[PDB]
Amino acid sequence: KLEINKFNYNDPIDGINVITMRPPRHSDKINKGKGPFKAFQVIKNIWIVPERYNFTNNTNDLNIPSEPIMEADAIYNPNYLNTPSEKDEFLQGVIKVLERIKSKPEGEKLLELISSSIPLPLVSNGALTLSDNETIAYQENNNIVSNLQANLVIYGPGPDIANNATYGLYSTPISNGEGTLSEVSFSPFYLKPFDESYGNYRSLVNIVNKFVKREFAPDPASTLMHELVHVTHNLYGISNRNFYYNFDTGKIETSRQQNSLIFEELLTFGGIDSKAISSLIIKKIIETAKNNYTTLISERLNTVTVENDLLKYIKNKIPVQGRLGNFKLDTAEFEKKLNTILFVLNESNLAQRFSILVRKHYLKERPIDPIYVNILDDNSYSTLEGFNISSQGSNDFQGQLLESSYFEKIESN
Ligand SMILES: [Zn+2]
Repeated sequence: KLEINKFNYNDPIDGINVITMRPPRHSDKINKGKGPFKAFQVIKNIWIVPERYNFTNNTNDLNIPSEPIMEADAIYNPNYLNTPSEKDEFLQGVIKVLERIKSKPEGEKLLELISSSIPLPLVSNGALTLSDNETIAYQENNNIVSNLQANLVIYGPGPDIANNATYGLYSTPISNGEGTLSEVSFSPFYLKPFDESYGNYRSLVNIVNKFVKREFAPDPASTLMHELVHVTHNLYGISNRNFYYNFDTGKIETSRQQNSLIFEELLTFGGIDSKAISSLIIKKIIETAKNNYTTLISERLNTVTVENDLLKYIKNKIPVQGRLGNFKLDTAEFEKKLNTILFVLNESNLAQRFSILVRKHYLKERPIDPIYVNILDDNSYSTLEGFNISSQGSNDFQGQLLESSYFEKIESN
């Protein structure tokens, strides 16, 4: 069954699970000369790179922004994650969060799905053949030693050290059914609190009604699972980032409006706000994906004349019927898989299965200053229960209360 590879940051290069990786975005001018970076294969096709994410236009500068800040709850420190000790701490934190995710069946299945769901390769000489959309390069002394399969690369945070995000490598495959390698910027130790109503906390005696809004920290396993849901959409080539859902009208629009949310985020977060999506929207989303997949099967998959391992992996990813050269989409099985990855797989549903508290709405009503927490201390955070450790009396979400001693205040200027 699925195993997570353990590592220390100082483990030696072996060309199997420990490499020096050339950035996937190395050809962009902003990334000239960067890397390579030490990288660790935690699960087949999933790599951890203990470096700050600085490889896109909006992440290239790790300093305090030179323009009006995006988020009032951001925290900046260009020096975070530049020492070997911080890199090992980060590596251990990501491994621990992954072990937590794997500890329940829904999380194990999500990780297995990311591991196995390679992007649809290009065809060369009749064979599915790998590209940089499905691999990372092991670079040593300005030579490429090998190209190793990768569906996901997990880095540390970008400029805001308490933010988390997912980036698909190629922008047509992210949305046309092919799929694309994804990069995630993740912060296991710097967390953004949220408000939720709750009644089991120390309260002044003169307050009659105890059930009120209280501050909580998120479980970073929920935060990572949220990004892993984006990754799954990216690997299936079904991402929905140009569409906005307008809460006032219940319709999809192609530009941001007054009371709207990016549809990709509405679905990925889930919860109450996805329960009243119209049947029209759902049918359109399914038809778009079906049409994209039907086109890829006829125009690409049916040009394959060579049965290799990549074809086996693709048949496991994409439900098809028929024989070589004459495949067809297995409509019923495709619809079932698509509806799972779009409408069942989401942060709110996963959190319920892990007894993790998440906020009610993707958009927060007010910013709360980020905190630091050392999740490597098993007395604060365990792989089996997160912060909500029963033997310490912290089950039923109590361990996520922000007043808990392990949530440490950060002073920012
Ligand atoms: Zn998101």
